[PDB]
Amino acid sequence: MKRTFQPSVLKRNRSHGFRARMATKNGRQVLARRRAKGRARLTVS
Amino acid sequence: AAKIRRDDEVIVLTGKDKGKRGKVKNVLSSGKVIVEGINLVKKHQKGIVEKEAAIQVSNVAIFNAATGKADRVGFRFEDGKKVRFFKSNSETI
Amino acid sequence: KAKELREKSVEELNTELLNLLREQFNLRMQAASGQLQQSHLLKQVRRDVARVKTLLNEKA
Amino acid sequence: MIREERLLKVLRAPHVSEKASTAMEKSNTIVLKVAKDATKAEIKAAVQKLFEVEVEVVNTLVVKGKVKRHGQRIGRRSDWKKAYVTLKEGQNL
Amino acid sequence: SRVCQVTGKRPVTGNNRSHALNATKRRFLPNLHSHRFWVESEKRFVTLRVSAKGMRVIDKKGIDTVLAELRARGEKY
RNA sequence: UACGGUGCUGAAGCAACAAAUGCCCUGCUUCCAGGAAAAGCCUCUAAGCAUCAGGUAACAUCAAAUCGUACCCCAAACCGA
RNA sequence: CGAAGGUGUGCUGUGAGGCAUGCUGGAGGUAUCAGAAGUGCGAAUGCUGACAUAAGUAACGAUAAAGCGGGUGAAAAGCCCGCUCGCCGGAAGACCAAGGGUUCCUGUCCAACGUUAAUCGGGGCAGGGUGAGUCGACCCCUAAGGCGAGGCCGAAAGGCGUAGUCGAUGGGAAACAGGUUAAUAUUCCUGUACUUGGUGUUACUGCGAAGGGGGGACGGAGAAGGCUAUGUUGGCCGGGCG
RNA sequence: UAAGGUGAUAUGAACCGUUAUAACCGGCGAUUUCCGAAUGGGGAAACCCAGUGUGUUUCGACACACUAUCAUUAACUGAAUCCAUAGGUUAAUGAGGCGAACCGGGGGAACUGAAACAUCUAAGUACCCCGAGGAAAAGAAAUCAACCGAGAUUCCCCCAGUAGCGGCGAGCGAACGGGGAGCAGCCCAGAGCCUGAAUCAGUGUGUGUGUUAGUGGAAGCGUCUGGAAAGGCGCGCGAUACAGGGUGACAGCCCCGUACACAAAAAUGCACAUGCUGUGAGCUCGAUGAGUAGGGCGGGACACGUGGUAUCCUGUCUGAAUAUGGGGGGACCAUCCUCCAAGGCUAAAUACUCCUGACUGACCGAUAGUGAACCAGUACCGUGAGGGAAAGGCGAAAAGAAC
Ligand SMILES: [K+]
Ligand SMILES: [K+]
Ligand SMILES: [K+]
Ligand SMILES: [K+]
Ligand SMILES: [K+]
Ligand SMILES: [K+]
Ligand SMILES: [K+]
Ligand SMILES: [K+]
Ligand SMILES: [K+]
Ligand SMILES: [K+]
Ligand SMILES: [K+]
Ligand SMILES: [K+]
Ligand SMILES: [K+]
Ligand SMILES: [K+]
Ligand SMILES: [K+]
Ligand SMILES: [K+]
Ligand SMILES: [K+]
Ligand SMILES: [K+]
Ligand SMILES: [Mg+2]
Ligand SMILES: [Mg+2]
Ligand SMILES: [Mg+2]
Ligand SMILES: [Mg+2]
Ligand SMILES: [Mg+2]
Ligand SMILES: [Mg+2]
Ligand SMILES: [Mg+2]
Ligand SMILES: [Mg+2]
Ligand SMILES: [Mg+2]
Ligand SMILES: [Mg+2]
Ligand SMILES: [Mg+2]
Ligand SMILES: [Mg+2]
Ligand SMILES: [Mg+2]
Ligand SMILES: [Mg+2]
Ligand SMILES: [Mg+2]
Ligand SMILES: [Mg+2]
Ligand SMILES: [Mg+2]
Ligand SMILES: [Mg+2]
Ligand SMILES: [Mg+2]
Ligand SMILES: [Mg+2]
Ligand SMILES: [Mg+2]
Ligand SMILES: [Mg+2]
Ligand SMILES: [Mg+2]
Ligand SMILES: [Mg+2]
Ligand SMILES: [Mg+2]
Ligand SMILES: [Mg+2]
Ligand SMILES: [Mg+2]
Ligand SMILES: [Mg+2]
Ligand SMILES: [Mg+2]
Ligand SMILES: [Mg+2]
Ligand SMILES: [Mg+2]
Ligand SMILES: [Mg+2]
Ligand SMILES: [Mg+2]
Ligand SMILES: [Mg+2]
Ligand SMILES: [Mg+2]
Ligand SMILES: [Mg+2]
Ligand SMILES: [Mg+2]
Ligand SMILES: [Mg+2]
Ligand SMILES: [Mg+2]
Ligand SMILES: [Mg+2]
Ligand SMILES: [Mg+2]
Ligand SMILES: [Mg+2]
Ligand SMILES: [Mg+2]
Ligand SMILES: [Mg+2]
Ligand SMILES: [Mg+2]
Ligand SMILES: [Mg+2]
Ligand SMILES: [Mg+2]
Ligand SMILES: [Mg+2]
Ligand SMILES: [Mg+2]
Ligand SMILES: [Mg+2]
Ligand SMILES: [Mg+2]
Ligand SMILES: [Mg+2]
Ligand SMILES: [Mg+2]
Ligand SMILES: [Mg+2]
Ligand SMILES: [Mg+2]
Ligand SMILES: [Mg+2]
Repeated sequence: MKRTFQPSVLKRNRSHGFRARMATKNGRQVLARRRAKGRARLTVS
Repeated sequence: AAKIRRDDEVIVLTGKDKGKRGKVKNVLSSGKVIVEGINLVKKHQKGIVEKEAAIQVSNVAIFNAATGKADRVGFRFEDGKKVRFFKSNSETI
Repeated sequence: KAKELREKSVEELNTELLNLLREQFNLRMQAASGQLQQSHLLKQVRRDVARVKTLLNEKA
Repeated sequence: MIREERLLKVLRAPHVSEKASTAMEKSNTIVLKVAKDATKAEIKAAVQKLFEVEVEVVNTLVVKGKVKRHGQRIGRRSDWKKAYVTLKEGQNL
Repeated sequence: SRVCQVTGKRPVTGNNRSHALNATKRRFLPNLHSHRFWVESEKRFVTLRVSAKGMRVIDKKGIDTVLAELRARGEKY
């Protein structure tokens, strides 16, 4: 059966990538939270 | 500066080789020394080899050949340069 | 060897730099082939290039 | 024209393998490890200057580094650039 | 934004209060109007977005004095 | 033959018939529900340059970088622990 | 000359408990009288870890199917080689995109992984392997849509949008056959090609855009003719005489 | 500063060094790819693609630099449109982004409590947003008081769970006045006389005094048990040092320290000192913040829920007197007292800790203490925001078991 995750790198990057995060205040707050938590991987990029 | 140095004659204060004398072959940064003929171990080398194991530097004393005893080192400035001296008789090492 | 290199001119330092970079190339090729026993030479020449470049920058 | 400083950094090592040995004997082609950012023009110039041969053409590829376990920890070897440098007929490097 | 260029009047918040004293949040807006003011010194019309109150200020102080105040703030027109 | 695979050498190499959902066909016929855009490309001149630049053809010569390229891919390598 | 802890034994108090001591342990412990509490667990379908039970039970994942000989090996139903058998064949074959990322090839190993064994593996370890003017990306061009100098709007954050600028799933130059590696090949080699642009040489010559026009440039269905891919048969050539 | 050294797992290899260019430590420099505000344009972050100027070429090309946006200022230019203005280009200067709390401001819940619930509560809390600083804010009376007086602001202890507010329910909850910490006052709304006197900023340079490496630093032996002594026993010694750590069991005297005494080429905080630059004090005479105060309507803030409701803020409509005047004294009036709004600045006492050093604990000791003693915000899970573990101990020494 067709499951929910149907990977596409283009859609992944456009939806959740670094530049998508940087494009809005709320996306930049995601990056701020993840840097503050000390995440090794900030985004899907 | 270090009170015990490579090529010093020392006497063992502590351990199985207490009282034995030997020359400092090597000074380790761990605060240990290899002393010639002191603290021998039987290494099972992939033959059975006898070799010196490192001993704590505070378990050896500088040997004063004049008094024939373990001594303590102090430091003083003689003619600009820092020298070591035996505490027992105040003589420069 | 900075005291010796500091006596030279920009012309001479630039000559010395190319000599070292050529030496660095030859040692790299020797090391790759496995005909360099003396591995310590690689660091020596690398640090010598840094010294010459430092002094060229000081005179610049 | 490329500066000699640049040309002295682009060639890293000869690449030794069965394919490389066969390339030399059958097609007069030397296989080199080159700087990751080296262009075909730079490789050609560097080979002609430093090895004193005449180059017909340079083919290049990027070798992606292997993922490798050292103990438990995962690591990755670096990517590197390989150059197949075809020499002119009667050069004999 | 709904801001008087002369007075700086802007929307403020408060409550609607019912007879039963239910409070619901509301805004009070300024009575703003875009108006072309004759500037006889410059021989031209300047359009300002102004409250009716701001218009009374211009009548009292004169447009020259008001535009000088706008220049001091960095309020462009 | 190191039995995995190589080396060596190599004849004939034509015709008839059948034949696509492929090609001619971005065609033709027909219908109503009436069927992208922009560049490359061709052509026209404006300001401008004006026997200079530029255009056109042949000839010669040089250049064409960089990154991908293994392997699976209706699947034991992807989505389903 | 043996602390805490662990494990026995003996004695002892009305009880919570206490004392002594054998063995283990191998460096701590702490009277008394006071002082302070993360101070006492069997339950909360409590929480974490360990280990039972059912039980050597069910099951070992398509009922396409195996048999034998030889090899290697400590060991072979399963690996390799061979012969036979069976199964798919608009696929269970072949080539890709997407996605994955070394799984590819070679050597070596069999703990764990593989629902069994394993000498085998997409498993471990090491080494190798991806070669482009022409394939694709990048690139030029735009669609939906996105972003958007100024701008208009909005308590702030922001919203919308002009010029623009991005955005393929669409438009835009050019390479084929043969050979070759353990593993790449329209990329390497052989043979034979082609495209675009730069510079120069000769000739003739109105060139010039951010503008105009043309072109690119487009639907559904249906019909038939001409073809080729491809197949079949004959001829031809080589081999055969069961 | 030095007799050793080339960071770790982690040995080896090849070396460097031992009286001073080994290494190590500190000051000041140099170098500092690419992404990221990211700023030459673009972009699926760590990539793709330019323009312009210069310099160099082996004619193939190569190197370096600059080129974002906005604001302000200046120059040059420049429409409709005559002058002009808008607009355009260039230059200079500044900004941008990040950061744990504290701080000021713009917005602003609900669960909950009321034993239901709507007023009320929770609460101007959580949260979102803007802005700042080492603190911020506030601040020099249109303040209180009570006929006596006080004398800016802020913070602490009282006053007091009082007075009050309140479906007079649940709840909310002052001030006056007192005791303390700390203490500081000024300027413009303007001419004159007069010199540039006061004092705050930027840039110096001596003087100390700290910061960033360091230096010296006392005094123990014998014997017993033991694998080993620092333990027992004996007899000594230091102490402005018996803080603490280490060493084969528990060490004042073995080692590192500790008390104490010293130290800086260079950079640098601070405190005074005297320059230069700008800034102008003193004095007399004058001036004294208007779409404001006040009002009507709506709302909000005040402990104070519209109440008999003073006072403050203002969305809306209005609108004085301006010192022979005006504000306040809790409806309101009179009297008396007190203060001077509609301009501004201002240290200290106060708040906080991402971070650095030292020290401390009737705090934890691996299911505890951080989620994390360990390569943890990791593995792993999730499209993503986000969630999020487990896992410490050989020995004194590897002597880590040749054969
Ligand atoms: K390939
Ligand atoms: K694929
Ligand atoms: K015991
Ligand atoms: K006790
Ligand atoms: K339980
Ligand atoms: K069982
Ligand atoms: K089996
Ligand atoms: K290409
Ligand atoms: K490209
Ligand atoms: K027969
Ligand atoms: K409520
Ligand atoms: K209730
Ligand atoms: K003793
Ligand atoms: K010792
Ligand atoms: K001690
Ligand atoms: K009013
Ligand atoms: K009065
Ligand atoms: K935990
Ligand atoms: Mg080629
Ligand atoms: Mg390639
Ligand atoms: Mg409410
Ligand atoms: Mg069909
Ligand atoms: Mg392939
Ligand atoms: Mg205990
Ligand atoms: Mg017992
Ligand atoms: Mg308890
Ligand atoms: Mg229990
Ligand atoms: Mg119970
Ligand atoms: Mg069970
Ligand atoms: Mg049963
Ligand atoms: Mg059964
Ligand atoms: Mg069964
Ligand atoms: Mg099966
Ligand atoms: Mg068999
Ligand atoms: Mg089978
Ligand atoms: Mg078989
Ligand atoms: Mg692998
Ligand atoms: Mg394989
Ligand atoms: Mg098995
Ligand atoms: Mg077995
Ligand atoms: Mg494998
Ligand atoms: Mg193509
Ligand atoms: Mg568009
Ligand atoms: Mg928009
Ligand atoms: Mg804008
Ligand atoms: Mg485009
Ligand atoms: Mg496409
Ligand atoms: Mg293949
Ligand atoms: Mg059609
Ligand atoms: Mg045919
Ligand atoms: Mg025949
Ligand atoms: Mg950008
Ligand atoms: Mg950029
Ligand atoms: Mg672009
Ligand atoms: Mg209730
Ligand atoms: Mg600051
Ligand atoms: Mg302040
Ligand atoms: Mg009085
Ligand atoms: Mg010292
Ligand atoms: Mg001492
Ligand atoms: Mg012990
Ligand atoms: Mg006044
Ligand atoms: Mg008033
Ligand atoms: Mg009013
Ligand atoms: Mg009133
Ligand atoms: Mg009112
Ligand atoms: Mg009200
Ligand atoms: Mg009442
Ligand atoms: Mg009154
Ligand atoms: Mg007021
Ligand atoms: Mg824990
Ligand atoms: Mg434990
Ligand atoms: Mg994931
Ligand atoms: Mg240990």
